[PDB]
Amino acid sequence: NIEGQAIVYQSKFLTLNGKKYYFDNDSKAVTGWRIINNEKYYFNPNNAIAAVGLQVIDNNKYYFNPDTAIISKGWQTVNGSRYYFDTDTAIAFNGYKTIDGKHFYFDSDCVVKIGVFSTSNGFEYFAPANTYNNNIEGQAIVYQSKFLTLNGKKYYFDNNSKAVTGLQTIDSKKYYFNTNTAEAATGWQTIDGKKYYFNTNTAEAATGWQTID
Repeated sequence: NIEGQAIVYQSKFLTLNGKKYYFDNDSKAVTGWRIINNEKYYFNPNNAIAAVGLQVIDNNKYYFNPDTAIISKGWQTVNGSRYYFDTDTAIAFNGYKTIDGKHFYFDSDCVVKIGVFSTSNGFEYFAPANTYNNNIEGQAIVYQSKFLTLNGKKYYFDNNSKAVTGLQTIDSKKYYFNTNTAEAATGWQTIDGKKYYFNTNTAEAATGWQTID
């Protein structure tokens, strides 16, 4: 053609300066969600450029593969964070999920969660990678009746693979846990109108002629 003439261009992927464009049977680039060869492509309404990474449409999160612009489903690790997506709709999950019978938990931000959280069953632990002999980072485990310490705070389990929150003294040492935080209290605590003091490094109630400062 002459330079700048809008020529006919149909049914092929156009790559221009690293971007991606798709044209219909006519000579116009397409916008919005598009299906070619069952791949679930997406294009911007004001640029017609395919997506690169995480792209929230209105409220649902998404992931698109860089250098190919095809959507990806399943466990996708982007920017040093773990994500999981749907198979039918490819939406990142929010909340505790029953996928594969392992009770994965997610936040409103779709990064994976590590620690103990208040679930529907109660307070169930979620473990990092390579703690259990075959575990996914963020998968609930069969941890039973052992003391666990993550970033200073401590709490104790039971035989039902759950986190307890009562007083429940063990070997004449009381380990009070919070009713919602489910962590052991440290320092001064005025519970039920009475005074109890637990230690800093450990979390038992000191008894006897115990002197503070």
